[PDB]
Amino acid sequence: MDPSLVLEQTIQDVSNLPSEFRYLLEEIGSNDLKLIEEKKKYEQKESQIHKFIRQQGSIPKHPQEDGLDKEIKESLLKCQSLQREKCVLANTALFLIARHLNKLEKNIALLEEDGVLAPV
Amino acid sequence: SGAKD
Amino acid sequence: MTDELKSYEALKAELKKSLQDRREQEDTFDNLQQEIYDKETEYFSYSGNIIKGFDTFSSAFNNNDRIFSLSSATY
Amino acid sequence: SMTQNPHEVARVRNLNRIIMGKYEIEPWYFSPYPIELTDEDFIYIDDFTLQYFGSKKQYERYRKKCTLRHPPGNEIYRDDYVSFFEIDGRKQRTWCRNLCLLSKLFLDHKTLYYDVDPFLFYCMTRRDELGHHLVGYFSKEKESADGYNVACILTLPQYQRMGYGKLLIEFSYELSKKENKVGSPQKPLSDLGLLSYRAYWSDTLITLLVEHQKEITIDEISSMTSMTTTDILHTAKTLNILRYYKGQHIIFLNEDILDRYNRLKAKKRRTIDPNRLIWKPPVFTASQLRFAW
Amino acid sequence: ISVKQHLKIYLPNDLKHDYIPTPDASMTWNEYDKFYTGSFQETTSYIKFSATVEDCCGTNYNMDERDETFLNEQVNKGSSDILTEDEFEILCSSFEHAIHERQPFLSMDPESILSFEELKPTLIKSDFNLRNQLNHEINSHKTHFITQFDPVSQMNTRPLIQLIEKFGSKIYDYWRERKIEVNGYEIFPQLKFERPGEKEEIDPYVCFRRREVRHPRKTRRIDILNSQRLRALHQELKNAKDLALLVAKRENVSLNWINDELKIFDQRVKIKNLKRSLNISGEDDDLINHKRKRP
Repeated sequence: MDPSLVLEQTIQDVSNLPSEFRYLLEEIGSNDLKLIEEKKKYEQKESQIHKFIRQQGSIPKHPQEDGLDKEIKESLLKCQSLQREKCVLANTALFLIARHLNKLEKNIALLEEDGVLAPV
Repeated sequence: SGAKD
Repeated sequence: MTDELKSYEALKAELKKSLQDRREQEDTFDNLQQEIYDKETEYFSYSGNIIKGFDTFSSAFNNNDRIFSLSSATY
Repeated sequence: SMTQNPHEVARVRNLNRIIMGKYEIEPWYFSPYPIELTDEDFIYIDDFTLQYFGSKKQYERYRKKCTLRHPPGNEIYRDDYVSFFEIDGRKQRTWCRNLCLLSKLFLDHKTLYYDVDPFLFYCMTRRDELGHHLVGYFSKEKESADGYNVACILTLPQYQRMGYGKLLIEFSYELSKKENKVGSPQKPLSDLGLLSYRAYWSDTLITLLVEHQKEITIDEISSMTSMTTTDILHTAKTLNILRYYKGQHIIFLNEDILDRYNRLKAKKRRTIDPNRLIWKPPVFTASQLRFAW
Repeated sequence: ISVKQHLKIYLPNDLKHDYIPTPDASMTWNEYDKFYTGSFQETTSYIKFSATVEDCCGTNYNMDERDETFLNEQVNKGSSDILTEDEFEILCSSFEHAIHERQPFLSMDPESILSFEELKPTLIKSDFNLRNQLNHEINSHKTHFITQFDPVSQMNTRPLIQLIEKFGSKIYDYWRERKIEVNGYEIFPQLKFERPGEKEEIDPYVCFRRREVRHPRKTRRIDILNSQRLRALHQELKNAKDLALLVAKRENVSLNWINDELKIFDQRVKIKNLKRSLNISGEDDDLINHKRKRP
């Protein structure tokens, strides 16, 4: 057990992690741009239904209610897939750093069980 | 050694 | 036909509960967005980070380096 | 694990026939795969993780669960034709071992005495709808004191005679040009690799000498092409470039040589684009230049 | 067309023009489209990756032809509850890990392998712990924790703790007999390695020897210097995990926000169709979007 060996091992295992966080976070931002533009594509079609109700109510039917509802549901469901992809990306960045943090915390505990490791 | 032989 | 009336009473109560969840999720979202920005300043302003790298044992923190906040188009 | 049969029969047998991905290949040389697999009709090689299989059912269960679709490393080069992945042997021990076991089937002088830790593996792939498909590679010592920019180089048999061998060589010297270091492949080259290297040496030389116009020096040729002075003069001897006429050394670019130059300029062979090489040389410390512990 | 006796040659072994041998053209595989199914979307930037093969392979155990016949013609022949192939591997993978821990020298006396009743306590104590921990920190609390290294087919698999009670005794008794046939050694072909401290030179199957040896410092003093820099790296990894957690939280609430919108919309259309059928008047405040304050 040697802190310089654990330090070498931890550095090498985390050497590409700063490059990986950028690759993941910029894939979330590129998908969040696709999300917002798709929000305008359904929030506008949803504004047409709500404006009709604000004047006449729900009992009267919008001239193209069945036509817009198919377009809102389709635009809303594709937004879900785009958001699920951003979740997976964010979870991997969390998973990688947490696993390396646990590996380091397990080695620190082993160094503390001996006399090798100095306190804080 | 050197990946060759 | 009374069953059709009870279903109308159940969906109204369920939609009020779904609208409440939408507001809570939207409300905690704004807290997290600001939380990320504040944690970037506290931590990034031995000198190893995720921004520069951990291997220091051998240039400034611009707002262009807030990769966590720039991962949301809202920011 | 330390669980190995001491009474297990050790007999040298080459593999009958391997199935790497979609292609059926026949091994030329012995590779120390598990002794149980050397007596099987077909061996399945996953063309993403290079994992070996003797049972088709296991290869099915593995394929249905394997999520890897590209060489485990950073992509340092990508054009509309091929991509290059840089893989550390100490970081990707499992993957690099499987690559060396696969490569030994077709490399006669390749040796697996030591582990893959001291080697850097640069793998050239072809992107597809399924993912990146490994087509060839060249290994490289982490810090070669002998100036060897290529340890072992191999283009997979199912992707032969497609110009991939010339891309590996060209990319190998491109890394040396970025490192600002001259290089030469490891000395015991195979018959196939020796021809490919003599082709690269002669082609890049005649292209340089013609377009240079100004007077050139041997040391300057080594600076622009990152070729060793030995490889340059040997290529200059293979061609009739260097002549000693009337008490002085000169370069002779006769018409027969200029005819090959004209063919090369009209030919549309694939080349490496240095502008698409986003790669800075790896920096290793004294502790990192050891086998993992 | 002179014939001083010449010989014609067909080329199962090719030639290229010392002469150089050339591999033959490689035939294609029939079931290739059956094994290799999926799509890899190319990213705009260059791929950044550092996970190992073990991270991307799934469960350690893989069923062979013999396990396939046993799963279908014994356990799932006419049983009420079917055992998934993925679940069958989870059981055996837990059996292999348990024996490797409790009986590392099973090859010494293979017949004395642990019984199922004796191994059951150890199977319970068996990165599932980390996966569930991150799932609680995100406050998702919904099914599984999904990453890039996870196929979608692993979600429909019952947990290991329940698989022991339902199919554990029947599967282990089969797996136990396999270990006996191999005399306590490895069931499936493994690579041959050099024993630590020993040197082997003759055996051709010994691969990837590592002869380097690190010796401890000739001192009992505490390495103050290399311990402070280790604590500093530990602090920066803690700060690293905090930001990655916040990002995973932000995208998760964004998923709950849209899952409400997708549900609220599906509820607003059902109400309107029911309001016109029941001729109920008004009530549309919840059916129209209002404007509140948002920074």
